[PDB]
Amino acid sequence: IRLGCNVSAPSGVLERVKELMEDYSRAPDAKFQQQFRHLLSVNFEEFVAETKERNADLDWVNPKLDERLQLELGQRQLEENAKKRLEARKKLPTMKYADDIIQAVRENQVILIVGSTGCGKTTQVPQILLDDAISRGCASSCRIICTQPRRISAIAIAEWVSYERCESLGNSVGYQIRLESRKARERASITYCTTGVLLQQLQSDPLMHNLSVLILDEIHERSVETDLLMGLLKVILPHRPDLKVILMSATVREQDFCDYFNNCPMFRIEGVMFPVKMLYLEDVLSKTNYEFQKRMKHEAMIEPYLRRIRNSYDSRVLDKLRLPESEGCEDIDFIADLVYYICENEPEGAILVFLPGYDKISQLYNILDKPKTSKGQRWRDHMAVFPLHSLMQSGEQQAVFRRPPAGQRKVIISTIIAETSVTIDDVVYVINSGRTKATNYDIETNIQSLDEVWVTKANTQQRRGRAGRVRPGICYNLFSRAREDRMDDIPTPEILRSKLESIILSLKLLHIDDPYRFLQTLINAPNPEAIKMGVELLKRIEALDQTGTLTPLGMHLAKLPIDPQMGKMILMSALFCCLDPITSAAAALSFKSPFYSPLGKESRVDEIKRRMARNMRSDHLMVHNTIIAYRDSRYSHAERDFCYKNFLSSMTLQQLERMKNQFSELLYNYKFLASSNCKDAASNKNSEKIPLLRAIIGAGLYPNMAHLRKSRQIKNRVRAIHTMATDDGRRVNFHPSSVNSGESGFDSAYFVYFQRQKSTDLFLLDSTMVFPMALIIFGDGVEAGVTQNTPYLCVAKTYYFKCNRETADVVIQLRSNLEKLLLKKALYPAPIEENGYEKQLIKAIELLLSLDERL
DNA sequence: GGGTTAGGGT
Repeated sequence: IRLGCNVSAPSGVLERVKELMEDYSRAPDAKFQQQFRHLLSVNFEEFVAETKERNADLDWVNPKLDERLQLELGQRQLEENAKKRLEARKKLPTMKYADDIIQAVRENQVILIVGSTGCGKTTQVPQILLDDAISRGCASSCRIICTQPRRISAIAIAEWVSYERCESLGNSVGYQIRLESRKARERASITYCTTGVLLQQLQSDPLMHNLSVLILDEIHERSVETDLLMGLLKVILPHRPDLKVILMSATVREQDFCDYFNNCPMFRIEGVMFPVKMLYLEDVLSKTNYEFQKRMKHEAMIEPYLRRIRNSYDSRVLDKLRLPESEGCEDIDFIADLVYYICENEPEGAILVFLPGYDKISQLYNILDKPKTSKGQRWRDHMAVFPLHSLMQSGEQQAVFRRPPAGQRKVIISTIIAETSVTIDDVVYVINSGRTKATNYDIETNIQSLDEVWVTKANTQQRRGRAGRVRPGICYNLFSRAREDRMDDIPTPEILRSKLESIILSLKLLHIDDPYRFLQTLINAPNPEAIKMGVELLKRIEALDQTGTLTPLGMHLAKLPIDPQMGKMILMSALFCCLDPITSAAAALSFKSPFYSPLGKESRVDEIKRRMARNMRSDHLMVHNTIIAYRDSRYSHAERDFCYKNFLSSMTLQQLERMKNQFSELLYNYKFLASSNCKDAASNKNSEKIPLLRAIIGAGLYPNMAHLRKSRQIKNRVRAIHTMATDDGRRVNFHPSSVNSGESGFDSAYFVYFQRQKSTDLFLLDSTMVFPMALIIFGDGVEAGVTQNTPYLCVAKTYYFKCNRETADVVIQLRSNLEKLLLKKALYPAPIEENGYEKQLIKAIELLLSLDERL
């Protein structure tokens, strides 16, 4: 056991804290409390009964409206902007199965529609069921909800279906996503929403009385939310005999969903796609005859294969398969050659290249742009080459989606983003390197890693389809068919890779109180040891009690659309009057960063971030300064150039702002704020006290701490070697994308972080420098004692600091009062009065935290 | 000295 810096406090400060805690201690309307005990009192049977009576709107119908809509629909299908829009609908494969679908839904509570790209299931099935109900004089009883995994899908599909009915958005079809909705009319309507929206709406409607039909789309993708929702459907559907659910899926392990709903009827609907034929590594080498020159366990795989194709391909080609380097994207000059080849033969169309990530995308972009081969300089000005990556701007721009300039061929170098999320139309050739990146959690070592892995069979199929939108194409797979038989069917369903604290907490608000029993019923049960880690984290931040029952704090946390830790940090910012910068920190962690990472500008992005960090040594405060600067450029009508100069996505920035206000409105509705504006002066009297902000941030990211021990100033220009290790002892560093990477001379040696992850070493993706006293006040594992002959005060029983007894005894009594205050604020929420008993304890905490302000 | 990809009423 070692000993850290002294945290004893001056006597005058100690005496004023004592006065203020004694003032706090001589203090003597909660609908929320009654709500909370009421949730805890009812068993599941009473829960259902109460929700049936509470959500009763669809027990009511409008016969004069039924009749009106039935009439105008009959009329509008004799007019000629419809009845042309109807011919082109009847060209879709799904419309041929219309009448069977109507009847199959009528006879079964659950059906499944399976169909490939082009089958129109997503646009047609909701219209089929709606127009049917309208024509039968049942309009007002019909409310259809169709889920989508991605926000952009929910918008575009809704817009298209609305056009297909000669309506503007918001009449019979609408959409709802986070913080943005063009809502449909109440009844006889179709609404497209992202799955999360429907999950959150269960809090009020836990058995789905406010919709008549639920369509789940894209379930084959096995997102957490669709996997969650089907599990909840097994609980909901026994009490909802009238509800109709339509599962919808691509042709990837379609049988599992069918099996899971015990055997329900399954439609298979043909697609509309132009033929894309697959080549593999043997076939590409035969047309290109590139030559490679500048464990195995490889040839164990490839040699048995090599010989049953002995007489089908040339002798020199099957030599190059022997090289482990031929498969994947290890040799970028090979893929470069295959792009050069497609430009020559193989008439005109765009080339879509799927590479694993940013680093390797950059290597091929430079080869394509500044080539050292003679053949490539021939092609350089006759390609228009776009990279494609979530962190790069090209996606949010018009060009990559449009056809190239005359005499130019378009080449797109992309990550998996172009498989389903981003879609380009004039692709005819796909180069599928077969390599992608993935995050895996090793439950035993608490190490998240980012590893390069092979794609699955399903992925490769999806990439093939991206060539067959406009005309027939070709898909070049840079691996042998011996590899494809090594590949998995699907990616690992993401429920198995995820932290579970959020779901377990959310389940309690649906009166699913046993997360082990319920989660075991999903299509793939998560590891029960990952459930225990979830419950444990929730017990530690005090959202669940020791027995595992919900606490008043946890119910609030469950009602915030954000992870429970950052929820708690957002909440703390309300009681401690630093609302604006903390919700910026929260929003940027829950969402992504507003900074692009354009190619070749890695050096300059680092300067921009350091400059916006304002030497405050926190990746989180750095985002808030960015938001403060962004608002100012809107006040100066200089937004575009501010965004240009500093590589900022105005789109993510504006969404971060909408998230900040959502948090404000919720905390305001929950009686924690006097004002719903996250910039209100009253909610922000403390927002420039930097030591205070590190304390509230630490209260959120705790217990994820690191301690730094080393220096360097020799001698290149500006870099330093760190010796740093997390609370568990493992040696870490700041990720190069962090503003603290390579920095020197820190006012404190301790940091908190949101994500640790190993790619080339164990990195902290984001950090904020914290001070020990702040950790001690908001953390746990705090005891005072004597170890060498020295009095100490510790945190997490891991970091021990010299501390005299007078300071320790006061800090310990202070933490006691802090816990008492948090416990009441959760049960009996109210804003903290500016001149009350509760403010005196707050002033006690600010007083101790300010002792660390930089002189 | 490095960034696979999606998401959260009123």
